[PDB]
Amino acid sequence: PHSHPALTPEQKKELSDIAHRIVAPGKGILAADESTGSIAKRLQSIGTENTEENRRFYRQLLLTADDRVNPCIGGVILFHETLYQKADDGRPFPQVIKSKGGVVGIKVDKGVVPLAGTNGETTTQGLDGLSERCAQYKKDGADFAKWRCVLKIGEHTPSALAIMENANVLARYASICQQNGIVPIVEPEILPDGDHDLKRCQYVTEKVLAAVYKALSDHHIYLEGTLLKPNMVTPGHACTQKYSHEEIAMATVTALRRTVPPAVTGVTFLSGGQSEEEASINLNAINKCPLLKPWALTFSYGRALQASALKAWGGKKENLKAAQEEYVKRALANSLACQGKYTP
Amino acid sequence: PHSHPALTPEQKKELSDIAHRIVAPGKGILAADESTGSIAKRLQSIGTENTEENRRFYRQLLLTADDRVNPCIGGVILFHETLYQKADDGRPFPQVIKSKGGVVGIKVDKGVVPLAGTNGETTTQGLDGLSERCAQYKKDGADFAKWRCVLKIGEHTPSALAIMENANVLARYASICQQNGIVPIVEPEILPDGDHDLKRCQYVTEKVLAAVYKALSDHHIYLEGTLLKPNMVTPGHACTQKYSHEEIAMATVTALRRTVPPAVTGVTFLSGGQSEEEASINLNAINKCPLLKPWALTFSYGRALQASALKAWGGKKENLKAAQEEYVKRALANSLACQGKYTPSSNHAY
Amino acid sequence: PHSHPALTPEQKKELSDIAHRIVAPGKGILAADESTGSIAKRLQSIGTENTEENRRFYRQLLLTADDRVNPCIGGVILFHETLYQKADDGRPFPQVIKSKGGVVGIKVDKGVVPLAGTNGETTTQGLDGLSERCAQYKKDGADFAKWRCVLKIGEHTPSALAIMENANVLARYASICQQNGIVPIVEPEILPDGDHDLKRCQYVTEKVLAAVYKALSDHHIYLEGTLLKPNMVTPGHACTQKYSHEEIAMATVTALRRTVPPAVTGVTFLSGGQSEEEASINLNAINKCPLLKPWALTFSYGRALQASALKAWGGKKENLKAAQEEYVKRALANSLACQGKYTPSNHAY
Amino acid sequence: PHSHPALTPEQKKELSDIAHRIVAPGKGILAADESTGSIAKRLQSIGTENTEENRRFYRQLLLTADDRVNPCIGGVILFHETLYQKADDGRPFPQVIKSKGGVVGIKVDKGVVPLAGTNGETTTQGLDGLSERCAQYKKDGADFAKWRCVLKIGEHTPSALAIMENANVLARYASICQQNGIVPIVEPEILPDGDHDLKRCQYVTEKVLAAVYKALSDHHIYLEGTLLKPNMVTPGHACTQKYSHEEIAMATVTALRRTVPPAVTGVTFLSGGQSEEEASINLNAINKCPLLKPWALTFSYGRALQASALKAWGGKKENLKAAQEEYVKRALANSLACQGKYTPSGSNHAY
Ligand SMILES: O=P(O)(O)C(c1ccc2cc(O)ccc2c1)P(=O)(O)O
Ligand SMILES: O=P(O)(O)C(c1ccc2cc(O)ccc2c1)P(=O)(O)O
Ligand SMILES: O=P(O)(O)C(c1ccc2cc(O)ccc2c1)P(=O)(O)O
Ligand SMILES: O=P(O)(O)C(c1ccc2cc(O)ccc2c1)P(=O)(O)O
Repeated sequence: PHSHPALTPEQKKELSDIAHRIVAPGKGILAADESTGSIAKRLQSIGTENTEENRRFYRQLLLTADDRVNPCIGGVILFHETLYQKADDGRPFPQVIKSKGGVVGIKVDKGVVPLAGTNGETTTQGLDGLSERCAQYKKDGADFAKWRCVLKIGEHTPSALAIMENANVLARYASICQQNGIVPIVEPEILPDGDHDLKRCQYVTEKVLAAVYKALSDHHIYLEGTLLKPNMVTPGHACTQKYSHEEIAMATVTALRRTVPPAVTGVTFLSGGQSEEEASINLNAINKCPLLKPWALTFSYGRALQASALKAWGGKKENLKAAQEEYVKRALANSLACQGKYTP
Repeated sequence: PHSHPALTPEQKKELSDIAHRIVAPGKGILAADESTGSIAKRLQSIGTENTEENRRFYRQLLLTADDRVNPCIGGVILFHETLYQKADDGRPFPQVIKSKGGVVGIKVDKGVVPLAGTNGETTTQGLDGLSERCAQYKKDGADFAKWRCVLKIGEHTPSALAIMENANVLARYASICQQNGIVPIVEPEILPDGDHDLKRCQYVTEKVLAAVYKALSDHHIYLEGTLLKPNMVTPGHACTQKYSHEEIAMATVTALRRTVPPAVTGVTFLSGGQSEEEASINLNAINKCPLLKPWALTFSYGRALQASALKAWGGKKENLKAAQEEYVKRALANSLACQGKYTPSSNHAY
Repeated sequence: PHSHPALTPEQKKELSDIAHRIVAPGKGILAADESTGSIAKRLQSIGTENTEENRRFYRQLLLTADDRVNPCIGGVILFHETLYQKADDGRPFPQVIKSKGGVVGIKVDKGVVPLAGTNGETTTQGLDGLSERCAQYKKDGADFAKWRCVLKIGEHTPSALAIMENANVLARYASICQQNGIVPIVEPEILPDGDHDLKRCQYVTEKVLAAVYKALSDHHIYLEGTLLKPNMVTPGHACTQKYSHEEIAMATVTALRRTVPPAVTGVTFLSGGQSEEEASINLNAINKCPLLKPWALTFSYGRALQASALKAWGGKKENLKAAQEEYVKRALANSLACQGKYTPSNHAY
Repeated sequence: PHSHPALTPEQKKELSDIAHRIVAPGKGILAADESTGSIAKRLQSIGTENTEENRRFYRQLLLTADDRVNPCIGGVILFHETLYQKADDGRPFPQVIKSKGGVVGIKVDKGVVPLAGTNGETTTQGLDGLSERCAQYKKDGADFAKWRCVLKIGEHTPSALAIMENANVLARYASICQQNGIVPIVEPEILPDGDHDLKRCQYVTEKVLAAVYKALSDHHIYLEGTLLKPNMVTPGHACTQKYSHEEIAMATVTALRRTVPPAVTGVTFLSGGQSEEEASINLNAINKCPLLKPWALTFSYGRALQASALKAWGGKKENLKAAQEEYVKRALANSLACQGKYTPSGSNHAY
């Protein structure tokens, strides 16, 4: 019952200012932090070899798009390798991001691991030496981080253990980040896999998030210096029933209103399995929902910003401009969506 | 991880409609739910005998104040006895309240009891037969309820046990109320007793409220059909340091923003040990605080609405108009305060 | 992290002494604490009218059985009404129990109530004014109490909420009891209803008991001054897979060994739906189980001590002795069973 | 509310057999798992250079003691480095341990880290890639592991957060170990630092252990395949009041009886700040305590087995037998203590 402040007022101000820059009006996050094993599949899908150069080039493609994205992109999440790579003009990618008015983010988790005694549930690892890494990332231009936990809706999942453990590791990660001047993005993703309906997803999302913010409270996390990256509330991929974008928006905003304290600076939705357009329309519906929403509601999109660019590129240097144009298309669409002004 | 809905959509709409009516803009709650043993202290302090009639008359005095209070009072909390009493003209008090545009509330807890193994901490009892009582109260005109838990800031308090137990009993009470169409007011009062400073109170309040809303989630409570009745964040009574109303306001709004989900319909502050004027000024500062507040921020005042009326009355029938006038003045002041329009005459430091 | 002792050494000794008397070797508990609504069903089943007199008479029948039961019965749980009734010789029943060497117990809970938002799960009420009632019961001869929580094995039950809520109310009840010199019997009964198998019951029992004793710890309960009244670990009533009494015993003792601190003075099993004989055989197997058991393992039986006596009585005054003889028969059987003296792959668990 | 078994019957049997071998009657654990940075302090204190060779030689000194220790030592905990070092005859140290009838253990945690928002409290790290490490250690001869959490008794500590977090990380570590056939030693150490009295330590130990075993339950840990390594219940170092060994034993055994399920195979006490002799006397008092104790009560001693041997050695090879002799002497003393048979010649409700 005694306060031993985790953060000084100066530390708090820094975190809050960073968090606010990332989700400033009209702005969202480009998620380009695919691990080498994850980006491999994407290159493979356009018949491109998974080399450091192709990864460097593709990231350059995204990060060096014209200045039309500048007001659309408040932050860019990088994977470790990309943080220390350079553009053709010799500029480190973090410098490229900052020069276009963006904040640099770093994915810091080390993937999921199985929870014994559960039906295929996982927790996430990556806490070991995390404090030193965060200090180093901070020096090298990073101001926020990402940590992904994954939960599954099934007959017996997500279990009490899975919810409790994932909420706890998220809280530990968030605590270490804030000690090093890094804004943590808390990502408790509930997968869309399954035949569950919308209100089951809403129920699970509400329970997961209540657990998350209790955990953050127990660990003395400064919410104004954090962001939330949740799934939208949607039916499962195999659900036959159909819902309008307004119903999805209503269920999403409702779940958040019942669990997310106003002090949280912003919510940066993941797109999950949604198409580029679907992701933009839902985000727009969410921002048009008439209920009171005391946090920024924007995007942290990977696929939903990149899918078309990757295809237009096709691994061919000459299609650079064509590819970039597709990315700018989505960045502009989503900058409008997070203001509720997007009309396809 | 499977939903067995506690409430149907219609039950939800009813609770939500009630909750919103109580804290509509400019409106707050008159807390007149003092137990017979509690009102005894009030009457004795003005040299008046504690009889059922004097209790009936005093409550009548408040409930029949002129129509200037109508837009000020969205709800009135009554103690059991008063719910079944009548005004001089034969009208049941609940009818008196409703005809003036108010919602009728009922205090349903049965007081604090000691928690063994703690430094003088308590939980609250009153769950036994609560469902039957609530159904009966609902039938008899009550639409919301009050349940008071008490926590104290000390060297080793509030303990983990006290916080967990009180949050859990509050959630049980809220669940039972909502099954019977009653809106529960959740009151986790942190007493002002002690020499703690403002930021100690803010810390404890944040921890208490986080535990409260985790418990409400675990018990499947419909937040849109609830109200919160917390202490304002203030220094302890014995704290020598001094604070402005703006700091009190900032600390209060900050604690709430960090713990109370937007879905909560409203926050109805208790006045605690504050004077009538102090309570109004603080509530006004809270509503002027520039930070974003996604819930109604209003009052659930007992002493802060009644203190002057009670004194002007003095147990004498002939002081009716003078006494009622004091009550109306405070009702008017607080209706302005809960809109941030009352006149008595940002920082990451929190 | 600071101690504010709930009990003095003297209070502790009293509670511990009581707990040990109740479960002394060879002894168990007669559960005669059926509420008026529950005993109604039994009287009805033998075509007897549910009157205060028939209830008084039936209870008298059990409490005044001959001295062969004295070493068998360490405790008798009564319902409120019975606590204040008298035998034909004018003696209050508590005095009748004590004179036969028994400890007097009182059921203090006020029944189950539904938990909203769950699939038919309940918690238990009865905390209001419980401290005053306990103080009064203590004056009137009661030295221990009973509080029954009920949990159900289903597709989505027992839920996290149900386990947490029932464990917490049990802890509150135990705390209040110990403040008033009453030994609380903690009964988190997991019902046998359903077609679940033995290891599901063992799993649920292990999880419930872990929750119970964490709760008891959080509420500063003095375990040496408590008793546990759990279900035995058995398959569901409708389970098609068959088990031996040795497997039931192994699963039961394993579950307890994994959850029940040694400091707990005794385990007094409820018989549930088991027959009189089945209850005795299982209890005997439990005590024969070769694993180490650091608590007394005995009985708190209602049906398993009374079923035959009730039928033999049949509501006829003249059948008193015949009825009593049936009860004595079961008391003797279970007194042997709780010593492992009754004759009618450990890692697989 | 549905079981998805973490372990098969065969996995359970393996873990149980290992746990039982380690704490068989008369046996305890030699804790020789001091990290390179921790062992540095011990060598410096005897004016010896902290080199890999000197560390190898010193560990060799302990592990190759004569066969009088064989019935005394059920297990030996090694630090990573030592697990892959060899004796002079080319034998890997794990084989030396096994040939003397001992089980091989490995410390797998990566030290404490600060918990933000607390008064100097910590949790422990080391879970990352722990499964892979455990699989490798198993392959390389290790059958059990050690993970140390540290809690401190102060005015506002151990806090709820500290207790919960450390209990939870211990449960994660135990879960991963058991998936890889490794018996986890659960060590929730409450430091003796401070001026608190005996009953404060007993109170805190009881609360910590209750949290530990709830956490282990939540994470589906197989208790029969675990060991507990707790502090004894003692007053703080700076406590002015004095207590007998009988009182220390009573408080220690009482705390365990109130929290540790019978299914736990054994309790291997840490000696903490105790002298070699004090550690043996207390352990002996614990085993003579008349209360019922349904688990093995033995030792997992570092300093209390090594202190005298290390000084007698002084870093000089010619003092080998003398140094070993001091180690053997403590091993024999503690083998007797964990049977309640140790002699220097060789109210219950108050708690
Ligand atoms: O065909 P692909 O390359 O897998 C493509 C896709 C899928 C996931 C992606 C994830 C990313 O983070 C970035 C780009 C992606 C692109 P989609 O599945 O949307 O067609
Ligand atoms: O003379 P008292 O009884 O102390 C008076 C007082 C105190 C507490 C009160 C509490 C109430 O709920 C209603 C009226 C009160 C009136 P105050 O302290 O405000 O003068
Ligand atoms: O015919 P009944 O009343 O159901 C009879 C019975 C059943 C439950 C009983 C429960 C008791 O607590 C005491 C006596 C009982 C007696 P049984 O079913 O065992 O024959
Ligand atoms: O002089 P040192 O090296 O500090 C010695 C000591 C202290 C702690 C020790 C801890 C160990 O794990 C193994 C040996 C130790 C030896 P002590 O303090 O007992 O004399």
